[PDB]
Amino acid sequence: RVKGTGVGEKVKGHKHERTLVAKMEKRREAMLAMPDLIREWKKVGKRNWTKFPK
Amino acid sequence: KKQYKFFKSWDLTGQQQFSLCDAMRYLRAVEVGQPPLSVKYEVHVKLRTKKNGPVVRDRVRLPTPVKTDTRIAVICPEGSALQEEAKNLGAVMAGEETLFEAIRSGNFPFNKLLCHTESEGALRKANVGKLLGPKGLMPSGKTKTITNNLEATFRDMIGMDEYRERNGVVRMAVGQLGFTPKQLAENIRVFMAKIKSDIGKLDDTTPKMVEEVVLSTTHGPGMSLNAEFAPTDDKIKPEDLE
Amino acid sequence: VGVIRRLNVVRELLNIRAGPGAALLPKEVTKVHMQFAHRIEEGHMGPRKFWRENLPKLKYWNPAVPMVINRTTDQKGPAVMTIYFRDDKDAKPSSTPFPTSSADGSSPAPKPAQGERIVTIDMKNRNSSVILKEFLDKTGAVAVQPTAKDEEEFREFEDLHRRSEIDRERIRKMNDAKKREKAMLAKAMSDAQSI
Amino acid sequence: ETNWEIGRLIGDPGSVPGTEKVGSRKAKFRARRRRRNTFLLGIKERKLAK
Amino acid sequence: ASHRMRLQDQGVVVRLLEDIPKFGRKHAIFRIERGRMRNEWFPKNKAEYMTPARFQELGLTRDAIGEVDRSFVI
Amino acid sequence: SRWDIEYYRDPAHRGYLSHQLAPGESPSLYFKVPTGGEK
Amino acid sequence: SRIINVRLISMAMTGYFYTFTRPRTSLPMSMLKYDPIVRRKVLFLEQK
RNA sequence: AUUCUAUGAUUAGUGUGAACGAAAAUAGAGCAGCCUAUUAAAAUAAGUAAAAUGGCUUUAAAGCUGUUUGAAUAUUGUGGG
RNA sequence: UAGAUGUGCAUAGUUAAACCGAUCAUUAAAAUAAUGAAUAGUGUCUAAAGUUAGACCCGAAGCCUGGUGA
RNA sequence: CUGAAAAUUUCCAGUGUAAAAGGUAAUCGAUAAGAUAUAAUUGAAACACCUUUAUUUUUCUAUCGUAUUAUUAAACCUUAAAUUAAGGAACAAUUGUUAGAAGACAGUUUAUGCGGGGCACAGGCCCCAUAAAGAGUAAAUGGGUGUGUCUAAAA
RNA sequence: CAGUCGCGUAAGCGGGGCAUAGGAUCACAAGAUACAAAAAGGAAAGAUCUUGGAUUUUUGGAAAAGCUACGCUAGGGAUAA
Ligand SMILES: [K+]
Ligand SMILES: [K+]
Ligand SMILES: [Mg+2]
Ligand SMILES: [Mg+2]
Ligand SMILES: [Mg+2]
Ligand SMILES: [Mg+2]
Ligand SMILES: [Mg+2]
Ligand SMILES: [Mg+2]
Ligand SMILES: [Mg+2]
Ligand SMILES: [Mg+2]
Ligand SMILES: [Mg+2]
Ligand SMILES: [Mg+2]
Ligand SMILES: [Mg+2]
Ligand SMILES: [Mg+2]
Ligand SMILES: [Mg+2]
Ligand SMILES: [Mg+2]
Repeated sequence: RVKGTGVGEKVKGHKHERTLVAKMEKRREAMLAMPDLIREWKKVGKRNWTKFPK
Repeated sequence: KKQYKFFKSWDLTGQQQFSLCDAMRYLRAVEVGQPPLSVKYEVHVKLRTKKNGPVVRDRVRLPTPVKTDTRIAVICPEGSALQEEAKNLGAVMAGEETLFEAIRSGNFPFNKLLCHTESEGALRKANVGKLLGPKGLMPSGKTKTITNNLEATFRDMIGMDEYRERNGVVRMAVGQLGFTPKQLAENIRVFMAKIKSDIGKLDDTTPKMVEEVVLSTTHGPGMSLNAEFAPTDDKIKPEDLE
Repeated sequence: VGVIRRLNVVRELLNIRAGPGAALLPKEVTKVHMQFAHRIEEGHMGPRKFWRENLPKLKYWNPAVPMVINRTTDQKGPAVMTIYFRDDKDAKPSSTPFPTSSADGSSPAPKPAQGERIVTIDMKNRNSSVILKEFLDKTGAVAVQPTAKDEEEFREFEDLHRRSEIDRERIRKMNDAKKREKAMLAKAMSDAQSI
Repeated sequence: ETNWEIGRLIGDPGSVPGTEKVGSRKAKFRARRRRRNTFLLGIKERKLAK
Repeated sequence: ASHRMRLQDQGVVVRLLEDIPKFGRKHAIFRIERGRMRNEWFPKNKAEYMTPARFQELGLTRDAIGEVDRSFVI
Repeated sequence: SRWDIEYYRDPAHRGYLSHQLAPGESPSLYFKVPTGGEK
Repeated sequence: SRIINVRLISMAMTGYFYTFTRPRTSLPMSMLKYDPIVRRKVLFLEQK
């Protein structure tokens, strides 16, 4: 009946395991927008760009 | 001697805010009998902003117009869907007979007149071209007063509302007295969003966050607004009237 | 301008829901119309106070009935009000056409529909009181009673005006005393300083 | 999902999606003419209407 | 505000026995400064310390601890 | 421990706890076998 | 103080970055670089 | 249970370094359990446990401690580790 | 009579490390694509040695603690 | 800037001590008259009234901080076998914590190189010669205004 | 060699600059890796990879002022009169 591995208990998982799916979904979400983001960058220009990360 | 770089921000824990419908119930009573065309609401939104920062000087084109400087009257078939659609757009008058008899009296409550593609014939039969000529209100395609689409033109002849931040507040009208809660509601959401959109568009150094939203009339008291919309009293329900 | 400043100035002006002229009108009524002059002359002061004192208290408890006013410049105009009491046993007629308020008499008293019977009430050189009671007894309506919290609202703001008027005169006595003292000295030094 | 497969969703390797001109220069010329034709023909009808 | 503050003593629980004015009536339980109880009341037999044993004999519990009434006057 | 249980709970190692698994269940105590299809 | 070291962050949200120097009185850097996590060339933008 | 010797151990670990340095367990020497203690003691433990702060010890735990504060009632899961 | 018992080293390598394993590690997926690493130990004696102890021997000025003396 | 009530905001002109903006064409006057305001004038900006904010100044409340007073009315302290005495007094004093602070006192450092040492000066890196036709090669040897940089490429 | 981008008809070139003048560890900070996780589930603190801030200029990297003619010890004549 110990924490996690006992009868009825459920393992919690490490932080990098609980956030694994949300981690890969964020990278997938970004690549899908990569083409449209490069077009805006190659169109607006390297100098007039202002949408920088934070 | 002392100085601060901020605008005084009071504590709202004890404030008494009102819902939009509950508030209009208090205001509509103080404006009993007042000309609805000369009585308009107003909103003062206090912002937690620094004195040194910049100011807002953008414009907003509300769904329904509030300024009564350009009163537009349309001529559509009586009872048609355009009649009610015209009122939902900001039309002061929409009809053939009601307008024909109104202009024949000698007093025109409006300053501009339009004619839809469906009421072209009946116009000349009313025998009124001799009336609108001198006043220059003769609806003609030369003035682009005849159109099949209405909302497409109502956005140019009327204009766009202007708002400016003077000192930690922004003051501008939001609707006339005759505005129904449904029309007045969206008329406010368009104003708050355009602001919050311009704030985020601004720099991130000092994001100006809203603190309170007030609502009053030209002769009414300044009351606080709650995000809610429906009345707290279960007996009352959304009711529209003069 | 604190939140409590604006709060006390509001809750005092919220006497609309009070005893003087508030009452729950019956569903039999349909709409109201009134017409009077701008100024107070030739018996026209009565309706004005009825419009600024008791009439607003009806729309709060009766926000569904339209109460319109039609002002005019003709001081001799008939200060009379019509009450569309009859709704044809609540038959719900289609009374779509109805005017709106104005200031030049542009919205006179329209003719009632078939299922409507108006009730005329004259008022000229008569006090609002006699005009008010004539409205309730004729238009049978139950008068709403205030709650204990409303009695505290009247009692609180009443005691407040005591402290206010006590201060209105006090601060007035310090400014004039200064405006007076600042003058006595001006007549002494600033008078000879001109040379 | 492997990170390399997540990168090959936009397209096959060898090119950078978003860098290749989507429209053909010849097509832009054909469109530039049609717009001009309608403008010239537009004045024709408006002149004939007058 | 802070997550840690200076630790202070609220007082000692006592039960009056002489109906002291300005503090409370007879048999009144409340917390009072330790100085007054240790130097003024206890020597004159005006009150008594409310120990966990004293609660049991009197049948009371910790819920009976009241407050000082500065308005009390015999 | 989690690791020790998962080791003897999978049939790849012929663990003496593998009989506790279902034919479609995973040995991990946290991870699960995702489902394939259009949904 | 005339020169600063900036960090160009991958817009693929992989967490990879490049570091380059550029004068303070210059516009932020933005380049198309190779990301070894996704193994493709993506857009890299300056951190701040 | 305690005590003594050896191994564990130039180990875990600490430390910028130089160095410092356990325990479990094992083997041997001895072996003894009790409160009615083979000498005469408990009505089962509250300013205590514990916390903040200043120190000692130390691996950050545990243990010792000045100052200021300050709990609970037993596996029917109360308290310490 | 029988059973058990008593340090350790080696017997498999590889990596920062585990999983893994005659294969392992890096290659953000993997794959003879590339590079590195695989086969007798253990005990004793004799002798020479590294380390820690006075550490091949002799030799300070001085520092600290406790006592002695007008 | 804890909050309430009330009030105050003067460059010239301007009917006059214009706080600012947004909105208004009406508001006030118990029934008879007129005062405000809008207009017109002045000015960059024009006023009642309803609102929402800004500056400054009084009282009140709240919070801090000082200042004084009382205390056998048994804190504590002093004289005093030590008291219903006298005086001081919520200070002082002591404990803990915190900050400043005397070489008064303690420990240690203050180097090394150098045609003796002291003073001074020097300490990494780059190019040329010295260098004797591979490379290397010293001296408080000689050359040098050498050097701890610059550089995202475009309008 | 693998990965994937640029220029070029093509062959091919490209892992900064015609060449020769910018210091580590530790600690700290920002990203990634999924390694281990002191009963167990987590975490903390660690490990690996990338990266950043140094007259650490006595620049293989101490936080550091003098007098002694009142001077002392060990040595050198390996450097003086
Ligand atoms: K613990
Ligand atoms: K091994
Ligand atoms: Mg105290
Ligand atoms: Mg170690
Ligand atoms: Mg016990
Ligand atoms: Mg303790
Ligand atoms: Mg501890
Ligand atoms: Mg303990
Ligand atoms: Mg005294
Ligand atoms: Mg000294
Ligand atoms: Mg040579
Ligand atoms: Mg040679
Ligand atoms: Mg654990
Ligand atoms: Mg060196
Ligand atoms: Mg070197
Ligand atoms: Mg001498």
